[PDB]
Amino acid sequence: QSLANATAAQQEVLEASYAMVQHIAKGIRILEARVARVEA
Amino acid sequence: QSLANATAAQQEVLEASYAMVQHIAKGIRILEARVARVEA
Amino acid sequence: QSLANATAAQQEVLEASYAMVQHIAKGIRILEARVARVEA
Amino acid sequence: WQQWEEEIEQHEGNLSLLLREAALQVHIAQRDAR
Amino acid sequence: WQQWEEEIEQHEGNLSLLLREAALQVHIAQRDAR
Amino acid sequence: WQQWEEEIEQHEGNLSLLLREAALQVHIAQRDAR
Repeated sequence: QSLANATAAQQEVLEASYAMVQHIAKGIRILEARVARVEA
Repeated sequence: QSLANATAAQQEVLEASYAMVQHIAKGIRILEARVARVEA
Repeated sequence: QSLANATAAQQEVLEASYAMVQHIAKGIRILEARVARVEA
Repeated sequence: WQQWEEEIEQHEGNLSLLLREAALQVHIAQRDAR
Repeated sequence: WQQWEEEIEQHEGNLSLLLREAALQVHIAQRDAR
Repeated sequence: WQQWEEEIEQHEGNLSLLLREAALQVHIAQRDAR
């Protein structure tokens, strides 16, 4: 039981880390568009 | 058995998340080079 | 015992991945400030 | 950049699939332990 | 960008909280297995 | 930026090492459960 609980807790970390990484990717994309404008 | 299976499944997520994070780092590096050119 | 060991090993990966993601966020922020200067 | 974009989309698709499978397996283990 | 910043700070806060809870649960399981 | 680069390389090296050790431990647990 306690190891299953720990594994489930880690699963919540995996889901949240993925959501944060997606947000980070979004930030890079927002910034790349700004860089393309300055290059233009 | 089922908890070992779940742990192995999480291991695949860890390997893939690392590969995605590396790709994200690569993107930041590609963009920094472009920013350095515009600064120049 | 061995599954608890594996789970603990995965916990170290989760802690380190988070620290790396934070570093990546820091890099995007450093670069955004540089982009804002070029835009100015 | 287009290649970087195509590649990040592939990483995301595959990671989402692996996360879903892990979540399912975690549920099965939780149910077995209960 | 300000919105992106506010959002990344929320992600970080919540992820730090979840990491701490997972670490605690991992410790409990390790102690039980010993 | 150079410092940021040096630091990301250190994070990557250490994360790769931890991933390999976790994978090994996961294999051992899988074999024990079989």
